[PDB]
Amino acid sequence: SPGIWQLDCTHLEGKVIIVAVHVASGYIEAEVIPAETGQETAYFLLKLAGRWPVKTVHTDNGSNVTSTAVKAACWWAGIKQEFSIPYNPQSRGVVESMNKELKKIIGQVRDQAEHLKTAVQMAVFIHNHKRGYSAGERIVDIIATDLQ
Amino acid sequence: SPGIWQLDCTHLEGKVIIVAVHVASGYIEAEVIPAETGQETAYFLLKLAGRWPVKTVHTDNGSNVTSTAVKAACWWAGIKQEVESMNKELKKIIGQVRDQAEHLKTAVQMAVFIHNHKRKGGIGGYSAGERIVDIIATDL
Ligand SMILES: CC(C)CN(C[C@@H](O)[C@H](Cc1cc(F)cc(F)c1)NC(=O)O[C@H]1[C@H]2CO[C@H]3OC[C@@H]1[C@H]3C2)S(=O)(=O)c1ccc2nc(NC3CC3)sc2c1
Repeated sequence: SPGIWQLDCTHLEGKVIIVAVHVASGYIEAEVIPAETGQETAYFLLKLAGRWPVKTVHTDNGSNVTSTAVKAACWWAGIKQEFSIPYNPQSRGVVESMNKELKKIIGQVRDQAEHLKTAVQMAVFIHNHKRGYSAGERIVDIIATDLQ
Repeated sequence: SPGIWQLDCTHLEGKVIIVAVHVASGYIEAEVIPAETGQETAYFLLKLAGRWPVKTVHTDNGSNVTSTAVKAACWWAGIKQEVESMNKELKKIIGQVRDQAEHLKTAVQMAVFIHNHKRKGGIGGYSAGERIVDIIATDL
């Protein structure tokens, strides 16, 4: 489906790095966050939905994901929270693979930037616009096709 | 065109709000930023290129958009460098939601959500977010 996403967090350099993955296209949206708090996770979710059609988000059952803010955000935007990744191994592998590959790219360009923040955005660019087609191409196709 | 955008920055409540408008579709991207440094403009553009196909970016002559930081940015990404109305439409929607939000920040991600998605009252019935997908998808 075109509106299914997976919000998880992978740590690096003693930093948090939030990671949202369009499951259908594999397109990724990532950003270094101060800490795995609820408001930070919610801001990220509010923005992703304000840019893409977000209808369901598969979270991990953590404290940040069950935060009152994340609930308010999922309600105000119409996002259906589903703590499924912790109990579905088929969905677990997806978040696992994307996080490690994103981690690989983040290292390949880490020396090209002093801060991790910039390094991850450079890594996101690489992942989405590189490859059939690239991830950023698949998601626009997925969405526009559904728009029939 | 499918890759043409326009970067400018606006101030509200004494805070900076960077803004990027896909010209064909009217799709918006905004964020409260710390200050108009040009190093920030470069960061904002970098992730923007990471998610959307950014081919050219039409800016003004300000010091932030002309920084060498920005030039290195467009060079690593492939961007070719070169609006107030859209800026005031957001100021309006943000005024409608600011009283409902605790921080301008969230109020701008909320007013953005509305514009790109819950603003379908125009020719064709699509939202700005539906249009950019239409535009980019067609190019393919
Ligand atoms: C259940 C919540 C309502 C609890 N609170 C809000 C916080 O949870 C979120 C945290 C957050 C930060 C992010 F960075 C991103 C997020 F997604 C969320 N802040 C927020 O503004 O969220 C808002 C809007 C933005 O996200 C959606 O979720 C909630 C709504 C909704 C749109 S609150 O502190 O108790 C509170 C704050 C102001 C306010 N004004 C009032 N006005 C009347 C005169 C009384 S009542 C009232 C209560």
